[PDB]
Amino acid sequence: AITVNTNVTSLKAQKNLNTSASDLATSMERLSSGLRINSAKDDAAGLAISNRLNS
Amino acid sequence: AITVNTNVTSLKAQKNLNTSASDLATSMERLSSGLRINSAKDDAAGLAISNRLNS
Amino acid sequence: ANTQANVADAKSRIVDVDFAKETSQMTKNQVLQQTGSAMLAQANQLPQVALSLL
Amino acid sequence: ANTQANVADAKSRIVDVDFAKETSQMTKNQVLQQTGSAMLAQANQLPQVALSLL
Repeated sequence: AITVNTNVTSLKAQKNLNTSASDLATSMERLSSGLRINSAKDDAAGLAISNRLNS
Repeated sequence: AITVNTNVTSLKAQKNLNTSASDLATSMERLSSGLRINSAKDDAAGLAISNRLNS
Repeated sequence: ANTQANVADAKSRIVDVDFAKETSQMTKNQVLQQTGSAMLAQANQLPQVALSLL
Repeated sequence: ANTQANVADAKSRIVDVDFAKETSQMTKNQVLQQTGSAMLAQANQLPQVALSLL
């Protein structure tokens, strides 16, 4: 069909572009900080193990 | 015959144009994603082989 | 996000118009209008055979 | 400093526009404007069948 009111290819392209931008921002943060684990989003058990090793 | 009520050339042109548009949309998706297999419509055995290699 | 894309596709298949088909129907009805107008204008001149017989 | 960063992120999620979505909506309405203009210009020519009947 040739339709004007809905465009699905654009929706899917938007979602892919957003995923790529998120990944790039995460990498930029990790290079700026120098650490792999900046939150518990990253690795939760490693966070606690590293707190104990830090103590 | 010279008829007004039915136009078959138009029907066939419509079907060809729809086929071309579908192919173009598929290609656009594949270039936006970076992957050949976006669904199981594409390659079903390769999907499972790649899931195992990913594991 | 995935499901929204697929459901909007599904709805578009039901609600939206097809331009390739609808333009063809429009042109067909245009030609039929011109033909029917000509034929009605020619049809309103039939009672004039009586003036010839008269 | 931490909290300022997180709260500005939170506010941006609510207030700011999405360019990827909004440009798509703009292009859709552009095409619809051109189609509706053509269709209205074609619609204003319908009373001319009477001149043919007349």
